[PDB]
Amino acid sequence: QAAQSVDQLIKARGKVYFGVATDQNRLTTGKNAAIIQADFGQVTPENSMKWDATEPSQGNFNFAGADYLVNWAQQNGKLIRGHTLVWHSQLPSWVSSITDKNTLTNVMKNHITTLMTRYKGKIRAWDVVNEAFNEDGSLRQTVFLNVIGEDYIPIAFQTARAADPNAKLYINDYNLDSASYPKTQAIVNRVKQWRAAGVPIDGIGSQTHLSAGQGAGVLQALPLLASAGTPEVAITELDVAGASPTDYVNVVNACLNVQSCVGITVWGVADPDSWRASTTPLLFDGNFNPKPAYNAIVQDLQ
Repeated sequence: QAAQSVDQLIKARGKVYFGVATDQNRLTTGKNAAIIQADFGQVTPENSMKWDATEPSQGNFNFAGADYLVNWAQQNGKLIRGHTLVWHSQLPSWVSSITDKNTLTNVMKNHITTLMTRYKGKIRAWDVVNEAFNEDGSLRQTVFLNVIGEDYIPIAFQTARAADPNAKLYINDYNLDSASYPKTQAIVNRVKQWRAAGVPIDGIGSQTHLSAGQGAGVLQALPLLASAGTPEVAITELDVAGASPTDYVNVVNACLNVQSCVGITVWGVADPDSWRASTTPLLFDGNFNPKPAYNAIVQDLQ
């Protein structure tokens, strides 16, 4: 645990939180729990709330891991972002085997409703639809799009709003880091259109999985995302290859510059546990010590 808390400091700047991804396996090992208790104010389950973990067989739900995280977060006063309801990856074979529209629609709605009701009122925001866009801006052809059609997105959001009206509903994606990139422009246009049609999309989540030097582009991309008119935008899965203080400070500044940016979530605590460990992209090193980038963020926020 670093003496200075980036969550406390970003709250003092007027934002809601600075959080991290975690789960039971991290919370019960090393210094993870201590670091999260002291330096962060929000948690996102890395895997425990995904479809494969929660509904491995239709109608046979498993909430053991999710319950652990939600209870831990509640006891320690941390906000929670549910992740993620509709996604083509980590999807059980029984789902992708369905070719009937009525069936898949009902299965999808039941999955959304069951997960959201269980934690009704305890989840700040949910990543309802994840990675629905192709790099060229068109919609990714997943089983949901192929079987249900474009309406699967409006249906997912309408169903989520009904299950828990307290939660902020997000569409989440990666490679929305450059204002000139087709994907960035497309999600803004589609979200504008969906909201105009009454679809309840409260926020756009930008994963922000960056390579060295890409932080600068976020200074323009984030305000562009905010122009879609959603109540909120957030940096949801931040990590930067090389963990340069320059890239990290640029991302934090981008959020500070955008009124609707509510917070930032970094994807993990210590480098070894990163999904991209070879690029040592996080804020704490292998020995759980804060890295230069962490200190740079603290200094930038003071």
